[PDB]
Amino acid sequence: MEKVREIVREGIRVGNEDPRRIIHAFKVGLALVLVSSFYYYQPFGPFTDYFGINAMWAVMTVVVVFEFSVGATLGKGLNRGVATLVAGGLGIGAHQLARLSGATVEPILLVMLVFVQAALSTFVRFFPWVKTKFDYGILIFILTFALISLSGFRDEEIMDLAESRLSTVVIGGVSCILISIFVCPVWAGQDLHSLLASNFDTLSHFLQDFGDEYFEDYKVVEKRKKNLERYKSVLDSKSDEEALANYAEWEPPHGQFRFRHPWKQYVAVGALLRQCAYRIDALNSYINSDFQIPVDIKKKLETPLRRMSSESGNSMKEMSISLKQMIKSSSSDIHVSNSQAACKSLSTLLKSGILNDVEPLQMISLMTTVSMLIDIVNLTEKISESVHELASAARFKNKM
Amino acid sequence: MEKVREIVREGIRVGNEDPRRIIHAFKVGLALVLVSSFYYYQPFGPFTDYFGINAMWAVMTVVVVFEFSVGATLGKGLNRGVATLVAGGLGIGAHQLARLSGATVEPILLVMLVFVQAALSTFVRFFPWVKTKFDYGILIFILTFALISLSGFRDEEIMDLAESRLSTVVIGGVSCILISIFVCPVWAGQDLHSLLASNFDTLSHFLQDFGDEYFEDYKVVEKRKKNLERYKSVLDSKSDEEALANYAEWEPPHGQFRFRHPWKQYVAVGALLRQCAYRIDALNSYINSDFQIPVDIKKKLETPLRRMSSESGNSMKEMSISLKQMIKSSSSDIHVSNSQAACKSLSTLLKSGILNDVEPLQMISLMTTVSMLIDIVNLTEKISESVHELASAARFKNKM
Repeated sequence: MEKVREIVREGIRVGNEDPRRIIHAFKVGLALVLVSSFYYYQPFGPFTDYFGINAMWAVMTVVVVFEFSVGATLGKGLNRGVATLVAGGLGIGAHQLARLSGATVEPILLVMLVFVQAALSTFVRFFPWVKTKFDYGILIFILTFALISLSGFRDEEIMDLAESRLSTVVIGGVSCILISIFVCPVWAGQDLHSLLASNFDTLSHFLQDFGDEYFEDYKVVEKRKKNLERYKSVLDSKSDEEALANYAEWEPPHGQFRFRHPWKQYVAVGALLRQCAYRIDALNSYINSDFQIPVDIKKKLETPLRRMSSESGNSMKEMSISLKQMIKSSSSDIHVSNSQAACKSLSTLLKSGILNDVEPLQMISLMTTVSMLIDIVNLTEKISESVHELASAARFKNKM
Repeated sequence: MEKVREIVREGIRVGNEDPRRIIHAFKVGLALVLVSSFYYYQPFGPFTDYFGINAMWAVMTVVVVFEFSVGATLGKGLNRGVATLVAGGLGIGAHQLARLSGATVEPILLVMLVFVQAALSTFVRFFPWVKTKFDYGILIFILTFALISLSGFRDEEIMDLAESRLSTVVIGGVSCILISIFVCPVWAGQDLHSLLASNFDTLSHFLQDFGDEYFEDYKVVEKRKKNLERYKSVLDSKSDEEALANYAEWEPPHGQFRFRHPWKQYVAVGALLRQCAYRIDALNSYINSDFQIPVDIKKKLETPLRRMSSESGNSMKEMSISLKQMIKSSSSDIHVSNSQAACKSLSTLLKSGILNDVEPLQMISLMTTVSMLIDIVNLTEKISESVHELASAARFKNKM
């Protein structure tokens, strides 16, 4: 009974985290009901249905194809469709060849052919291109060829078997795609934009909180987590962006995403973000570290460091907005220009020999922190140029 | 014809990179031949085979289940088996209920039941636990329940259909597992140990080459790549280690890996490595950067930095050996003790005010580099303690 409480609480938090999960749970059931009802009531034409398993293969197609996003289901559906078509052609051809062979040398030749093409296809599944894009395609290639060949079906129930398999795959896939596109879409493109916006948000949060924390029982652990996990979720989000990009390259042009949309460049912006997160990780590890300088030595450099940190944080916040709501903004320009001014003023302040009363070890720590903030400022300028150009050249809402 | 050259060259390099890929390509074909031949020649008992599709489902099971590793195929096979068993029980029960309902209210109740359980299962597929371990299990749960229910099969061909599906899944899965275990195994545990060893190797390479490069037309780009990509492959290897760990938790106890083996701790060691790679990334970005100090200011600190870098590099090399060949070694202890001695001597050298003739900006760059090397030394000590304990407490070849 205790596990009932635990599991229903995990269910509650999963549902509250993203309600589109609940609507997708209903969409799967709607697809199953739709296909099954299509095959029960023969709507306009009762197919030949010589085998009696059409409903089986259609329900299995719908269950395996229907994924969360729209690009995911469209990719799986298109892979399954094309692979079934090609493997059906080769299955009919190979079976005609083996029937031309003889009557007893027929299973030997069929088994040899299945062995050859399954070996070649399993080896091709290791290539980088085919793996990143069309791995399910090669899987269904092997599946359908081995279906049409290695199944103990007669020589005249093959032209009908492949045709029925293709028809059923087409119907299940089309049902899946139409429901997933027209009911309550979950586009992978929007999810990528929103993931990048969330990452920008967490980095800006850390930068402001750091600017205020560098110069200062269970609440301590609360603050420590608020510093750690917030950025630590950016470092572990490369596979997620690389997945959403792949899923996004399949979708059709919906509202504000034209035909040719540069997803590779958005993954590049994500990589630049992750570089900023490397540097921020080093900064945090310098916050938590044991060896702590007295406060006044940091207070003598407080002003430029605080200005640099806060300005880069605000610039990342504005990039977050301009990536989420897809509205072309240009305030990051001002927020990065003032950052450059702060870095220059810090250089001129260091030229004054103010650091001639400090132990060399404290000099190591202090100079490391200054160098970190300078690096994050420059990287923020790079990301701002990248996003500004990527939006200007992609026709966002330039109206401001 | 040009694409023929290109594709056969990619095939050659993929084969030469890892020949176990070729042997696995042959293993898939051997599994298909084995199962098909088992179903053609009825070996000891010709099953009832009331539907005529047993060979289809067995070949499809083998094609979908058989993966590269041994843990991968064992996981997919066990998930498919258990999910088919449970969903078969529920399918028979639900169908008995719906037959008890009536004769015309039967399809309505069956469709409602399929909708309910497909919705609940699709929602459960989003949990973190079920997603990381048993997602294919829930997929086959939905598949088999919808097979037994939504297929237009009569009321008495259901007790036989589920039984035949379970039998066929069992035979295909057992064939896959036995071939994958007894022919030429590809253990995911060994692949994880070897991946960690490769990562350690690349980091040691960078540390030595950096120790020699910090103090110095197309060969320049060669050296630049040799610095960049070597460590840049460590940053992008979190999903791979996290995959091989999951695959490794399924395998049975083979030669030197006992029953309870701590894979979570090895993924933790991988994470520590990736922290060292963050710091190394900052170091490399300081190498390539435009603002370059004259050489003599670095030469005045050459000795301790060179000693620290080379000692930590050798220590990482010995950890690589002790992780690859699974032999318990303790030379990293000496190689980290001398590192601590170098760091202490560097502190005493800095206490001498030797840095009183240098511009503060050059001070920023120099002190940042010194702080980086100190951080990597300490992190190497942490990883060495972790691996030394993880090996001592797991009974490696302590004989040295």
